[PDB]
Amino acid sequence: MENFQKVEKIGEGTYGVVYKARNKLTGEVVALKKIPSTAIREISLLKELNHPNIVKLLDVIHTENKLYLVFEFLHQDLKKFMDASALTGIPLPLIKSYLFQLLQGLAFCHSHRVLHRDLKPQNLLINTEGAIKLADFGLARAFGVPVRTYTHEVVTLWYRAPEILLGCKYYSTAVDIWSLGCIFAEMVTRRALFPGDSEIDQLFRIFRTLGTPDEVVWPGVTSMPDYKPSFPKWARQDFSKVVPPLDEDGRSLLSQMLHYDPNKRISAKAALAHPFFQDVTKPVPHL
Ligand SMILES: Cc1cc(NC(=O)c2ccc(Br)cc2)n[nH]1
Ligand code: NA
Ligand code: NA
Ligand code: NA
Ligand code: NA
Ligand code: NA
Repeated sequence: MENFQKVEKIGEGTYGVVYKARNKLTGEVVALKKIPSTAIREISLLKELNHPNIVKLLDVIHTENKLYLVFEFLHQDLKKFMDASALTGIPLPLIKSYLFQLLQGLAFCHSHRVLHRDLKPQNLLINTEGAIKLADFGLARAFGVPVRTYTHEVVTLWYRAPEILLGCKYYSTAVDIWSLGCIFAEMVTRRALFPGDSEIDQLFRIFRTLGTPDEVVWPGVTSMPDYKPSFPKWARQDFSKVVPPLDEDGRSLLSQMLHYDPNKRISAKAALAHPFFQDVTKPVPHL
C-alpha cells in the first residue's frame, strides 16, 4: 500500500471503503477498494476476465490480513447520472447505448461462467466518451452478498431476481438479466421499478406488476423453498402502463428480461440481437 497515495474517499461499498488513489510506480490514478484462501483464488481469476465493458481489475493485494483491489478509475456512476438527469431524463439513444454495452459485458462474463449477482446503478460506471462499464463482477461469489454493508447500510433489494427471493440455492446467469431489466426500466421512467424495503415487500411489488407467478408461467415455482400458497394472487399489468414512453421494441425486450422462469428469461447474447438495437449508436453524454 505504500505504493499508493489516497487522493480522496469516493464512497462506501458493500465490503469496504473506496478511494481514488495514485500509483507512485506508474503515475496511474486508480480506484482502490479495501475489503480466506478460496476468495484469493476466485478474485485472482478475475484479473484475466478482461472486456471493454468491465471495469479493469488491475491488481489484488493481500497484506497484513487485509485485501485491496486496485481498479481502473472512472469519473461517474450511473446512480449519480440518473439523479442528475432527473428533470429531463437520460435521452433514449443514450439509454439504448448503455443497455447495449451492458449486455455486451454480461454476454462476455456469462460466456466464461462468471455471474455478477448484485448489479445496481451504483456499480455501473460511466466515462465522458459514452462508455459504461460493470464494476464488482465476481465479488459476490467470492465474499457473499450480505444483508448490511460494512457501515451497516442496507444492501438494496430493488434489483434482486425473484428466484433469489424465493430461496433458490443455485443462481443462473439469468439473475443478472433480471437486474439489468430493472435498471433499464428505471432509466426510462426515472423511478425505480420495484423499490422494496424488505424481502416480502420486494417480492409483492414484483407480483403486483408482473402477476403472482404460478405453475403455468413458472413450472416448479410453487415448490420453491420460500414460496407460500398464501401469497396473494395479483393480476399482471401491461408494460404499456409500466414503462411509458418506451416503444414496442423496448417493451418487448424488457418483458423478455423480466420473465419469471429463469430458463425462459432472455440471454445477454440473444438480447444483443433484439430489434431494439437495430438503430443503436454511441452518443457522448452530457457530463
Ligand atoms: C471501481 C471504481 C469506482 C470508480 N469510480 C467511482 O465510483 C466514482 C463515482 C462517482 C464519482 Br463523482 C467519482 C468516482 N472507478 N472505479
Ligand atoms: Na496495479
Ligand atoms: Na495482483
Ligand atoms: Na437508483
Ligand atoms: Na435472505
Ligand atoms: Na427504439
